[PDB]
Parts: sequence; C-alpha cells; structure tokens
Amino acid sequence: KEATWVTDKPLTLKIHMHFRDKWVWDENWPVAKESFRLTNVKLQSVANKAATNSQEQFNLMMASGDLPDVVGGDNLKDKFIQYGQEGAFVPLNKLIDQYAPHIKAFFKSHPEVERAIKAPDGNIYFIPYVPDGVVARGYFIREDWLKKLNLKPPQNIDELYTVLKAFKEKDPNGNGKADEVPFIDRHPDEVFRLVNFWGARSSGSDNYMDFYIDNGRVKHPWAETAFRDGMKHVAQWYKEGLIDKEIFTRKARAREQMFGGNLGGFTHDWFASTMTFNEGLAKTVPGFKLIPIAPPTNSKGQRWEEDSRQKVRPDGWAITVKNKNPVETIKFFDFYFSRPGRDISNFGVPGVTYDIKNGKAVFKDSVLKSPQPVNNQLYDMGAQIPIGFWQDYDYERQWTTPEAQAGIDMYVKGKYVMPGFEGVNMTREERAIYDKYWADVRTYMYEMGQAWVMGTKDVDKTWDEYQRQLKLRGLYQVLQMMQQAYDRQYKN
Amino acid sequence: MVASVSIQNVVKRYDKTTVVHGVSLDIEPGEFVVLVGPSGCGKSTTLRMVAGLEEISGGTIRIDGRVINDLAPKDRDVAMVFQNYALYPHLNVRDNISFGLRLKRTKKSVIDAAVKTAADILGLQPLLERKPSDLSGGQRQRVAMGRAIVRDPKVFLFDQPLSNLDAKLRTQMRAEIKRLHQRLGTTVIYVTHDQVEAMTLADRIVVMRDGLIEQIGKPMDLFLHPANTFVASFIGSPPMNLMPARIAVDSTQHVELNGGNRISLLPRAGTHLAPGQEVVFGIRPEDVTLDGVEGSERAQIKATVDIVEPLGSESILHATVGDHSLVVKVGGLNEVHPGDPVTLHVDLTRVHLFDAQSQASIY
Amino acid sequence: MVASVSIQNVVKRYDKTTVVHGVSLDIEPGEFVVLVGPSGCGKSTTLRMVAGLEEISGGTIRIDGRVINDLAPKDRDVAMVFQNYALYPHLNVRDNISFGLRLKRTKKSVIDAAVKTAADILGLQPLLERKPSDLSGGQRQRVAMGRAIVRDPKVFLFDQPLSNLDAKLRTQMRAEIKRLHQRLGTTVIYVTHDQVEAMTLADRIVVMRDGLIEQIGKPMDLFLHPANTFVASFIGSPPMNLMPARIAVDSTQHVELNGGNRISLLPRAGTHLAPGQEVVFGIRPEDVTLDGVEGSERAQIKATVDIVEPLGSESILHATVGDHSLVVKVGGLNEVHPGDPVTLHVDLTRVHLFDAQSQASIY
Amino acid sequence: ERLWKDIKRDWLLYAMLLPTIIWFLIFLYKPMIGLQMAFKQYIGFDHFVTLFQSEQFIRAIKNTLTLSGLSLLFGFPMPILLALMINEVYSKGYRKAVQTIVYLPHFISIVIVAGLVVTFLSPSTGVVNNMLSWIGLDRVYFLTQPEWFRPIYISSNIWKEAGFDSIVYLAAIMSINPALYESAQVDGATRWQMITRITLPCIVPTIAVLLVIRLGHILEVGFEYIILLYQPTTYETADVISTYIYRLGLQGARYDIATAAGIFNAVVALVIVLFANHMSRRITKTGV
Amino acid sequence: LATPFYSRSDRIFGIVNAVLLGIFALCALYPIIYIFSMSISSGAAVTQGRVFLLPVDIDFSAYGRVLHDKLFWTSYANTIFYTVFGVVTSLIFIVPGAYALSKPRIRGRRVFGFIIAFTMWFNAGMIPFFLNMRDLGLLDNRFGILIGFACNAFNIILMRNYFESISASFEEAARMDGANDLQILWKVYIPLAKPALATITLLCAISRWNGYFWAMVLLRAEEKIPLQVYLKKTIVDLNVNEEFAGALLTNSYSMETVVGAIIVMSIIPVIIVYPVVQKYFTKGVMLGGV
Ligand SMILES: O=C(O)C1=C[C@H](O)[C@H](O)[C@H](O[C@H]2[C@H](O)[C@H](O)[C@H](O[C@H]3[C@H](O)[C@H](O)[C@H](O[C@H]4[C@H](O)[C@H](O)[C@H](O)O[C@@H]4C(=O)O)O[C@@H]3C(=O)O)O[C@@H]2C(=O)O)O1
Repeated sequence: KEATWVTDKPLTLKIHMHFRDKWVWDENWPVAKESFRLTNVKLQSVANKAATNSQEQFNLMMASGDLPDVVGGDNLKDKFIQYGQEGAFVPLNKLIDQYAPHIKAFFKSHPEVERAIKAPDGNIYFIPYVPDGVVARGYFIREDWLKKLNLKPPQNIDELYTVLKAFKEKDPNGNGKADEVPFIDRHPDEVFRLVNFWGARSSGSDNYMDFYIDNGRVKHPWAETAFRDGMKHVAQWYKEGLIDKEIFTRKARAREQMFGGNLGGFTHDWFASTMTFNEGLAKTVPGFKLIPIAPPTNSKGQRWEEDSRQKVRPDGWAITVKNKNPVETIKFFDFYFSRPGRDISNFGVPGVTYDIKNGKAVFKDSVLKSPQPVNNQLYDMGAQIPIGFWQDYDYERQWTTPEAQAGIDMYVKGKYVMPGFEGVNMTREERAIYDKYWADVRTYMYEMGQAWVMGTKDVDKTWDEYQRQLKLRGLYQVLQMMQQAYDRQYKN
Repeated sequence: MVASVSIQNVVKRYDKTTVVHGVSLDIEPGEFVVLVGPSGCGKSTTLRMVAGLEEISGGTIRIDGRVINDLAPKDRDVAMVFQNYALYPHLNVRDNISFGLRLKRTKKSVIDAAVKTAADILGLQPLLERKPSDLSGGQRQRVAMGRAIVRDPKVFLFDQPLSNLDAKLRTQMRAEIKRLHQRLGTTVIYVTHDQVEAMTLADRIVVMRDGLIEQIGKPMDLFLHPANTFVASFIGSPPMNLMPARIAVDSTQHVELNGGNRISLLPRAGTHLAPGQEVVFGIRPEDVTLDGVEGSERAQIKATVDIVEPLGSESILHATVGDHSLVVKVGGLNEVHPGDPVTLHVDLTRVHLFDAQSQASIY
Repeated sequence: MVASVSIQNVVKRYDKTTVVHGVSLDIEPGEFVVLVGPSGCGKSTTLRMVAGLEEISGGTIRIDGRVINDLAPKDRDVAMVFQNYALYPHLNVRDNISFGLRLKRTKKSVIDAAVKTAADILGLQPLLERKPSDLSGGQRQRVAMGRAIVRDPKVFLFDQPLSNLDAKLRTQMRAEIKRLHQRLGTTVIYVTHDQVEAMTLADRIVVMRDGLIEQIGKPMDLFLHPANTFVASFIGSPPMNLMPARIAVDSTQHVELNGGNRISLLPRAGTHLAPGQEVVFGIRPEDVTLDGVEGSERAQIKATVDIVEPLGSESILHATVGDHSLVVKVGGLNEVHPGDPVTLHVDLTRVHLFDAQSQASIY
Repeated sequence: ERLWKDIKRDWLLYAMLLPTIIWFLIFLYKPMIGLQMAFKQYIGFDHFVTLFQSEQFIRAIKNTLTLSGLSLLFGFPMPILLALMINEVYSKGYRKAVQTIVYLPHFISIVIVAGLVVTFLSPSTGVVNNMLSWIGLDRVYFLTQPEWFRPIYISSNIWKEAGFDSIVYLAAIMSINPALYESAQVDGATRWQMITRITLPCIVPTIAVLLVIRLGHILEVGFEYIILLYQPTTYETADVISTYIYRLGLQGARYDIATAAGIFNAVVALVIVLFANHMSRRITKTGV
Repeated sequence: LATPFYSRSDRIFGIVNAVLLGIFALCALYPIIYIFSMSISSGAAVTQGRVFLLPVDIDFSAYGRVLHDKLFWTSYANTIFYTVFGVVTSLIFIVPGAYALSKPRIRGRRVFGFIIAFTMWFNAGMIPFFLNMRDLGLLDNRFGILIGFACNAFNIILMRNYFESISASFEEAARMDGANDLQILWKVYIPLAKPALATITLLCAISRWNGYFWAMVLLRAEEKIPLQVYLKKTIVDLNVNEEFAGALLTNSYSMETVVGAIIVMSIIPVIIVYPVVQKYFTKGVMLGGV
C-alpha cells in the first residue's frame, strides 16, 4: 500500500495513446511502472506501435466502434470537444470537484487555462497538458562559421541573406564541398516562419497555422496578402539552396544529422536542446559552437519573434463512456497534478533519472552529462509525454546551459516575443463550422504551402485560385464565426 | 470363374442424340467376343456400360442370374483393362497388382499364391519389385492384365488394350492374349479398332459402325460372307476391291464393268439379282490373278498397270481398269512394269456383289 | 533438279557419344533410297545432317560436286518433310505452301503458278482457302509435301512421313508417294521405322542399327539374301524364325535342330560349313507348309502346335519345336487346335543359316 | 429422379465442394450484399453526383485512365519482349543466370521495392543522384516532383514484374513444335523473319488472354505502390480511383461515397473486360 | 529452337540481343548488390556520396541495430505463421474443391463454376469487404487474416484444369477396385498433381509473405503485425523517435544503412529459397522458375 494509491485493489485499464506520430504508450516504461506503483493503477496500451500518423489512429480507433478506457494524445483538443459533445467522452466536472482536489485547485488558480479547454456547454472532457515556462523558440547560429568565413553576425535580413549565401557558395566547414545546408529545422512548419524576416506571420500562437488578433479583428496569417510576398522570397531561398530540401521530410533526425554531419549553418528550434549539442557533439565535431542570436531586423524595420510558450496547449487525455471506472481514473489524473505525479512525469524515475535533494528533484549526473537532450531521454522513458500532467520548469532549468539562459534572458529583455493567441469561446451551433471545415482548410493550406516552398507551383500565379479555393472551403466562414465570439468578448 | 453374360436391348443416350441403339448380344460362358469398328461408336460405351463406369439409360444386362443394371462396380464381379494402362506410377508393380485386393483384409488373403500364379502366367519373376515409371509399354499393359486377373472375376473387359504398342510388340501381346484366354478361359469381351486382332482372338466378332450393331459371327463367316459393303471393305489384310458395276442383257450370267470389261457369274441360288440394277462389285486381292495361269477366258478382265509394290516373296499390284482401280496380290518374284496393259483372272466363286442403294449383300 | 548425293564416313557426336559411326552411302540421281531400322539409331540424324539441321562432327557429305558441310540448309538445294505437321495454324493452305517463297517475296506470279502446279499435283486445289485447324492428317502431310515440291530442290528428304498416320492412310499415302516419285523423279532419301514402306517405295534399302549401317541393296536382295541374323529378322511381314541349331554327324548335307529334328540341305556350292559348328537355322513362314509336299523326299521337321491365329484367306500358325517356336503361314480353315502334334514341311531351297558368334551368313 | 441418385454416389465429392462454395458465398458474395447496402446511407444515388462534380475525384479517374494507358503501353509488351529475347539465347548456362536475375525481383516485396525507390532517389543520399552528380547532371528530388511519379512507377514495376510475367510467354513459345522453325530454316528464314511470321502469330492467343486479364484489373493498377510513395505535392498525378476509395473510405471513414466509387470502378471494369473478352473472342482463338 | 548458326544478320542479331539482355539483367541485379554493400557500408561513406557498387570502410553495426529490434523479429514470426498456416488453410479449401469441380458429373458444375469464376471479373469493393470483415468479428485477428483470403478463383481453376488433364482411367480403375471419392484423391490424384500443388503452394506462399495492405488494415495489435507492415513503418515512412535520432550519433551507422540492413534481413530468406524453387521448376532447358 502507498499514500498515493487512488485504489486499494489493483486496476488495469485499456489506454490508446498515439502522439506526435512518434511514440505510443508503453506499460513497461519506467515512468509508467512507477506510476502503477504509486497510483496502484496500471495503464495497458492498446495501440499500433507500427502505425505512423497519430491523428489517423485516433480517428480509426474512434470509428472502430470499440472504445478503450482512457484516450491520450496531442492536438486532440478540438476532437476532444467534438466527441465530448457527441457523448463519447464523460464530463469530468463533478468528478474533478468531488474526487480531484488538485485539478480543481489548479483550475481555480488558473481560470484562463480552464477557459480554453471548456466546451461550448462549458464541460471539461479531458485533462490537458500544461507546459510551464516563459519563452519557446529563438534563432540560433554557428559562431565558428561566422569567423573563418570572416562575416559579422547578421543584424538584419540582408546580412542574413549574404551570410547564408556565403554558407552555400563559400565553404564554411572546409570539407571542400558545397554540401553544406544554410538553414535547417526539425519542424517543417518553421520553413514558413522565415517570412517573419519579411514581416509576415506564420501563425498567431505556438500552435502552427493558428489565427490571431490584429487591432480587434480576427485574422489568419496565411490568408493575408502580405503572406505571399514572404512566401515568394522563402521559395527563392529554397530555390537557391539556402533551405534544406528535405525540411518537410527529415523532421526529428534533422539536428542530429545536419549539425552532426556539420552541414547546417542556421536553425530556429528551441533553446535548451539546441544548446545541448554544444556540449554533446563537441567531441565528434571539434569546432562546433552554436550560439543564440536576436531575431534579424525585418523589412518592416522591426524585431520579430513569433513563437511564445503557451499555457495549456491542446494536448492531454480523456475518459470514455466505456471506462466503467470514472472515479479511479479522475483520481489517477488528479495524481499527475500532485507533487509526486509531477515528479515522476517531469523528472523520470527516482534512483535512475533523478534523486530527491532538499525538497526538490535533481537529475542524475548520468542524465545531465548525456549528449542526447534530457527531454529526448524522458520521451523514451515515458516522461514529458502529452498526458494530463503539470510541467515543472525547474526540470528544464537544470539542463539549460548558461549560454542558453543568457539567450533566453536576452529574448525576454529584448521583448522580441510576440503575444500569444488564447482562442475564443464558441457556442454549440457556431463551433460545428470550425470543427468540420478547419481541418480540411488547414490541411489544404499545408499542402499548398509545401507546394510553394519546394517550387512545384508559382505563388503569384496560383494566388487568386488559392484565394477562391479558401473561399469555397469555408475558411472565412470559420473566421467570421470566430469574430462572432471575439467581438462579444473584447470590446473596449 | 466361368459365367455367361447377356446384354439385352442396352441403349445409352447423350442429350437429344443417341450413341448406341438397342444393342443386344448374348455371350456364352468362357466365350471370346470382340467388338470391332471405327473410332467414334458405342462399342467402348457398351464395354464401359458392362463395367459399370457408365450408366444404363435403357434395356437390361445381367451376368448369370445377377442383374448388374443397378449395382456397384466393386460388386459387378468384372475386371477391366484400359488403353492408358491404368496403372499408378507412384505405386510399386506388386503394389499395383495388389491395389484392389489391399482394400479387402490383408495377411490370410495370402496374396502370395495369387501374385505368384499371375506373374508366372505373364512370366515376370523379377518385375514383382519395380515401378511403372521405369518399365516399357508392353510390360505395363502386361502387368495391367495381371491386375485384371488377380481379381479373378466372372468377366474380362478389354478396351483397346494395346493401342499404343508397336506392331512388333502388338503381335506378341496378341499371341500372349490368345494363350492367356486358352489357358484360363474366363468369359471375356474385347474392344478393338484393329481388324487383325478381332480376326485372330475372337471366337465371335461383332462389328459396330457409328450406329447400332452391324453384324455378328465367326471371323471366317465375316470374311467369306460380309453383310454389306462396309464389312467387306473393313475386314482383310488388304481392303476388298470395291468398284461400281451394272447388269444389262442377261442377269445371272453377266456383270459389266467400267473399262468395257464383262464377267460371267456363277448361278449361286438364293441371289435374286436384277437386270439393269446398279451394283457395287467387290473382289478380294487374293482372288485376283495374272492372265492365263488356269482359268480360263470367261473369268478374265483387262487393265493397265498403275504401280507395283514388292512386299517380299509376294507383291502388291495396283491395276486400273476403268476410272477406278483394283488391287491384286501377285508373286514377288516376277518382273512387271508400269504403263503396259495386263489381263487379270478373277475367281468366280469368291466374288461379291452389293447394292448401290441398299448396300447389303446381293450375290 | 536431278542430282546425286555422296555421303562419306559421316559421324555425328553429341556430348561424347557418336550416335552414328562412319556412315557411308552413295546415292545416284533420281534414285529412291530408304534408311530403315529400329528406333534410336542415326537414321534421322543422318537425314538431318544432309538437311543441315544438325552439324557434321566428321566425314563429308556432298551434292553433285559441291560439299554442303559448311553450307546452309537454304543453299543446300534440299527440301524436307518432317513427321509432325509442318504447316502453320494461323495461315491457310495456300499461304502455307507459299511461305518459303514468300520469305524472299518478289514476283507474286511465281508464287502463284508454283502453288497452282503443286496443288494440281497433290489435289490441294479445293483446300487452298482451307485452314489447318480443320484438316485430315494425310491432307496435312500432303500440303507439307506441297511445301517440299514448291521448293523444287535437288533432293527430297522424308523423315518418317507416315508415322503419325493410321494403317489405312499409311497404305494409301505410301502408294501415293511411289506414284508421286514416278512423276517428278527427283533424288529422294526416305527414313522409316517400318519395313513395309522400305520394301515398297525404295529402289535401294539401307538398314541401320545403333548408328552403324548394317547392309545395303535392293529390297529383294535383303529379303532373299540377308547379310546377318538381324537383317533377316527385320524384313518381311512375319519375322523370320531364327532358332538355334547344330550339325555334327554329316556336315555338307544334314543340319539338325532342337529336339532331334533333322533337315537335309541343298548343296549350295561355295559354302563349306563345318560339322559340329554352332549355327542359327531360320526359314520364312511362307516357305513352311502343312503336309502339302505330298510325301516329301527330304523328311521335314516335326512340331507341336502352340496357338492358331485366323487372319483371313490365310492364317498364322504358331508351332513349337522343342524349347523354341517357329511361325508358319497356313490356309484359312485347317482344324489343328492346340495340343495335338503336327508335321511341318520345310522348303529346302529357301532355308537360311547364320553363325552364332559372327552373326553373318556363313551359308 | 436422377440428381438424388447421382448425389448418393457423389456425396463425398459434393462434400469436398461445399466448404469452398461456402467460403466464396461468405467472403466474396456477402460483401456484394453489403455493397448494395452501402449504396444508400448516409437512397441514395445522390453522392454519385458528388463524385460527378469534384476537383479531387475527377482528376483521380483522369490519372486512373492515364496510368492505365501508360501501364498498358509500356508495361504489357515488356514481358513478351523479354521472353522473345531469352528465347533467342544459346549457351544454356548464360540464359539460366539471366533468367535467375530477371525473375528474382518479383519475389521482392512491394514495400521493399518502394523502399528501394525512396532510398535510391533520396537527394544527396541515394545512389541515383550521386551517379547524376558524377556526370554533372546535378540533382533532382524525385518523389516530391509530380512529373517523375509515373516514370518511376512503371520503371520499378517492369524491374519487378517483367521477368516473372515473361515466364508464361517463354513457356508459350517453347510449346511450339520445332518442325515449324526447322522447315522455315530450310526455306532460309532469318531470326526476325521467324519471330515475326511464326512465333508471334502462334503466341497471339496467349497474349490475348493475358491482355484481357490485364484489362480486368487495369483500373486498379499500382494501387499498393501509390498508397505508399505518393507525396502531398504529387497527390495530383498519383491519385487513382482505388486510392481515392481507400483514403476516403478506410482512412477518412467515409463509406458511402467511397463504396459508390467502388461500384463505378467495378462496373466500368466489368464492362471493359466484357468488351475485351468479346473482341479477343471474335478475332482470336477462344478466350475466357 | 534450332542451332543452325550460319547466317550473318542472324549472328549480329543474336549478339546484340545477348548484349541488350545482358545490360537489362545487370540493371536488374544492381539494386540488390547495392543495398547489400550499402547495408554493410559505413553511414559516413553512404552519406558522403561514396559506396555505389562495392562497400568501403563497411560497418556491421546497422545489423546490430536491426537485431536489437523486438517488433522486427516479432513481425518476422508473424509472416512465418501467416505464410505456413495461410498456405495450409488455402490448400485445404482449394484442392478438394477443385477436385470436385474437375469431375464432369456434378449437378451444379455449371453454376458452381460460375459462382467461383465470377469473383475474378467483378469484386464488391475494398470498403464493403472491410465491413464484411468487421461484422464477421475477424478484425484484429490472425485467424481472420488466414481464413480471410484462403482462396483465389485462379488457383482453383488452375488446380481443376490440371486435375482434368489427368487421364480418367485412373479414377475409373479405382472405382472398379472399389475406391470411392476421397480415398481416390489421396492415393492417386494428389501425388499425380505434384507440379500443380507446387505452383499453387508457391503462389500462396509469396502471396502471404509479401502481403501488406489488408494485413495493415485488418490488424491493430502490434504483436499480430507482419514484417511488411513494420517495414511500411521503418523503410518507406522513415519517420522516427528522438531515441533513434539520438542513436544516430552514438553509433556511426546512418539511417540509410539501417534501412538497407533491414531490407537485407527481409529478403535473405527469399534469396535462400529461390534457387531451390527455380531448380525444381526448370528441370530441363529453361522453361522458367514458376
Ligand atoms: O527541447 C526543448 O528545448 C524542449 C524543452 C521543454 O522541456 C519541452 O521538452 C519541449 O517540448 C517540445 C519539443 O521540443 C518539440 O518542440 C515539440 O514539437 C511537437 C509540437 O509541439 C507538436 O506536438 C507537434 O504535433 C504535430 C504532430 O506531430 C503531427 O504532425 C500533427 O499532424 O500536427 C502537429 C502539429 O503541431 O502540426 O509535434 C512536434 C514534435 O513532436 O515533433 O513540442 C514539444 C512541446 O512540449 O510542445 O521542448
């Protein structure tokens, strides 16, 4: 028996969790086994590990007719509300009130967090993932490649253009080849973010391809006519070879290839893990120094950093109607908002990943000295997964390097960070349009943008037909329906 | 065993058309009877009907007192030899012979005296252990006959047993069949596309053309007195010469031929010939001779030599009288040249006449 | 297109075998010569070597003065009729005959008149628009012969043309072949496994066993005077008896066989055989009779009847002398029956003897 | 009457035939009932117009027809050509090795073939772009380019199936009696004269049957390849009716319109194979 | 064919024929030896544009990566299971049914022959088939993958056609000796059917081994998944965890060498059993490896 046990008798449950098209839940995970020992509840995964797309697996499992107990994952928010209203997911509200003191206290201390996850009716069908921190993404560049090639770090778009051009033409590495690639990333969507250099937005928030608010009007960044001016130029960048050709494909293996193979000159990504490489691969690549830099001056004469870390991003897990044990499950979810739950979810497992020192959790030397980023270890260990756990920023502060912290402080002090888009509260009737249309619209936008970057299509030529297709796909219907909310919410 | 078999009005029909029509034959116990004829016909269908491999659409057939119309092939008390040798390649020779018997018990059947006697009759001591794959055709048909006799049935059914063997091997297996039937003596019905085997083996020959049963009788009865022009043409080592002919002024004493040839005929009461009657005159090649040997002068004929084919001590002479040609067996030892006219002497006793219309035997 | 063909010491080797060994035959222009023998020898291989379809491993073959060894079949001035259906199924008969000429195209008048003459010879005029899908076997062989004669070669090569046909069609097409040779008169080599076709068609018969040429000569030369026991066994409708025997006692006169039977021999000057010499005695079935020499002066052989095979006007009598058996041709009735003793009368002029070790005549 | 009497004898035969019939009635013909049912929900007959007017689906049947044409034209004769070429080979060992090598890729799995494609054609990785860089042809990203999809497809397809499909034709031309060729040799026919005037017209019915069988599945051509290697950029040219049916029906979970497209494709296939069988019947020897 | 040699145009024809066929053969063989060498080769060399035909510095580590994969071997076991029992369950339905369809005396010979053959030129569809798999309760089931397709009309009419090519004298003699139906089929017709049995079992084997689509569609549980599906994940999708991405620099094998190694280990049994099969089927001069 344990003090954290949510049940006296052992409870084994069927959980389907497929997230980020990478990992599936594993009951043999150290974090999962620890979770079972502490909560006396074992989560047995029913999923295809051989599967690729997570969203597809969610849709197929949902359309299968046979529902599991708990359903976890990322970007399921809209879907959680959709199938929540349809009765595939049980409202946790009274379950949270009665049986979940920690979650209730959290939602009491965080009304704005609770507001976003609420349905039109106001119910909460899922326990959300709540990332803790201030910033998210910032621009990084090779310090060594700025030296032997004799070029001062770029203060603007022109200097960055000349620097990347110098990376492609002149040899920054010295293998004697043009094989080096000026710009990379592990997220393909970042190839759009480059339009910030021309003063265009790739999104309104941390979530890619999201709406935003301009002077009291709801607008989508891609639908604007300032978007194609930037897209033309990033298509020019892709054409000159400044952007990785495989940027839409490569993904998770990017940084461990381009930087590992010493072919990358530039990246966006994140602070901590990008600065982890400087310590990690320093042995294999001798002259590698990656440094944080302020965002280059755009064509609008401004300093723009678009991505900001958002609270309660659309991740989490939910309880089905076939669960038959809502109490032990809402208690189980309540555990991850508790201190030990946050400990095992953020820091991995004690005696292995971390230890308890002076009322805090401190990572082992084995974890901190690892060349592989800590979070990447935790992912395989079953930690920092998009469950309903509350994230602890200290965990990130531990493996955050002084240079990384200096870069973060630089970005915060410089106020380069643009405000995040919270979203709006739509009623039952007006949300259906969003739910139905926005998926197809977003997918279409993604495909078109990808076609534009790779240069398979012409921006200016296909722009009109693109606009009309956006019109007949019900984009502006969702836009006007979003304004229908925002205008009622914010006034003066 | 020794048992009689009676076939009464047996008929088999395929859809609207009817292959066999009302075939009726009575077969004495231990009698050798051969069904002989062209390829398409119901002789094989008849044998198959006796075997039980094909259904009886009408009429009744029985062996001894048992009616076999409704029966199982296993209980039909008959054994059949096929044209395809019917032996399984994978099983051993001894195992092949013992196939049918292996279904009934084992051991106390003893199988030893049976296969010993069978293989001794067919004369194979070493072939007991062998495979059909590595044997010759004649040996395969022989051991097939061994499977037939190991059953010890009331009736032996042969369907064109050696079609595929060579003539050299065929005459041998023929003689062996004759000896076998002379030894055992069980009732046997035999089917052949060859006239020779029918003539040699059969106690009784039944000829079948596409249709019903054409004729029955002893081999010499069919050779001497053909029922029609077909039987006449079918039986013999050479085919019987059949050429068109007529009668003009005198009937019983005259028959006229194409090239201006005229033959005096023996009276032979029981004829009922007609003057002016269109007739097909037949004659055997052995019954035609050269010129003036014996004769004389009222049996002769005039022709022009077409070709001569020496066989041996004998020779085959093709002679053209009118627009048609008749064949005559001659001595191989005489010098004959093509293109020069020749006189042929026909035997008046062995001549045959048939009707152009009815086609039956007239003379 | 009348030309002689000389074959000198030809030998064909396949993977260290040498199927045919040093075969040498000279063929006069317009002569009909038949290669005949049992299966497996190089009779077909020789013909094919002349055709050019197979390579000559040694020796030379030539037509007239030209050596065709390194030549091509097209330029060899020869045409071949194969045994199996050499006509193309999609093309019509007229298209079949004109195929080879259509290969070089040119003047349509030539391929027209050529096929007209050919079809006039073989009676292929009505069949001109017909297709090989529906045809007789004999007709297929006829249009194949049409392929042969439309070439107008120096040599006609026939490889077992009548093998796939039936007995009736073999006997018919054989006469048609001889008749055909009377017209054109082109030099022709003919290959057969059948003795009959060889006897009838050939001006000269050459027998070949196991790649070796056994004997050459006229049909009557092989029939009357066989070089050895094999040639004696091969030619004739029945096989020559060929049974073991000895002499001792008197040498130049008497020879005794089997169970103590003794035969008096004609002087036959030039023989000088030895007494006690191991010998194989043989005689033809046509030269043995039943009691028909009316109290013969030479005291002929005695036997015991095995089986009787009624043929027709003649009949086949199997008679067993001691441990061996000889076959004798008899009349049509002749009661006999198996098991009763019988006296056989042998013709003293037609008797043959061979040696047991050396298989040659020696008599 | 008769049938009972025949059944009494054949009972252990019919007993053998029954389970197969049951299998076919269950796993095949029952989905046809479900086919008649999937027509209406969620009459009916209306979403056939949704198929009639769409910019996604009309280009799918467009590319289905296109891919059918290309696969026919380039793909179908290649095994016949391979068979003819192998047939003309001497030195049996050489022809043996050739047959081994050429028949081999058929046994390679389709996803392994696609893997070979994506591996070989990967930019600055695969051997193809490297060999192109060696000659100074620069580089090309193949799987992201809609222009290159079909050539890559049919090339990998002939690489995989040409030999194994050539086996049948090779057996067909070896079933011809030598006399037809030898009598032509005596007449002085050349090699090309023989392959044209006898070989081909003799093998015609075989290639005809194989042609109508090919036309049977011609609408489903390359489904499992396309379902694998088609990129969002190449979706335009790559998308085929079968792929549409899969993506909407199984993935997108829309059964109605996908099943309707299934009916369309199946009916058109049955019609085209009916006309194919008819024209291969009247003109050629027999048929199916 | 014949062996005249002789003529010139024919000589050149044959030579250029052998040359073209040779080139095509080399183009066919090239990818195999390539992926072999590359799988053996180092990740660095493969990355730089090195390798091609022969290996360079090799590695041998990528095979270590694929040998430590549990789902790979599990899926291999799944393919083995599906091939064996799938082929067996196929033969069980096919052979006796084709044997019954072969015999000329049947009442429904016509209509049953139609019932089978009709499935060739007309199919219900992908979705109605999947739905029929759903209500049969065969989803996410190995037996559902086995009995799901045990039968192709092609194999049935082929087995039937080969059965009909056998002389009826054997069956008839068996009936004469008292053998009835089944006992016949086992004792004579089946050992006579060995070539057709080999062809069918081969086609079914390669059908089960390389089967991908319906395997991935009808199966959910990862332990039931066949090698081809897992291959669809690793080989052609190429998307991977941060774990494997972090395992790139700590190893020195590339991802491409891992891929190549996987497809090598996948095609190895094929390369092993192929010469035996072809040796069995040719049995003479060429005629093919059917
Ligand atoms: O490495 C760090 O510095 C870091 C520090 C923090 O401690 C924390 O670990 C943080 O986690 C990040 C992580 O670094 C990546 O940025 C990650 O990227 C995600 C992204 O957030 C989405 O989850 C994304 O979802 C995709 C999905 O994969 C499918 O493609 C779907 O169709 O579309 C969505 C989409 O966003 O379009 O997947 C990315 C990924 O896993 O690669 O995010 C986490 C974070 O917690 O958000 O990093």
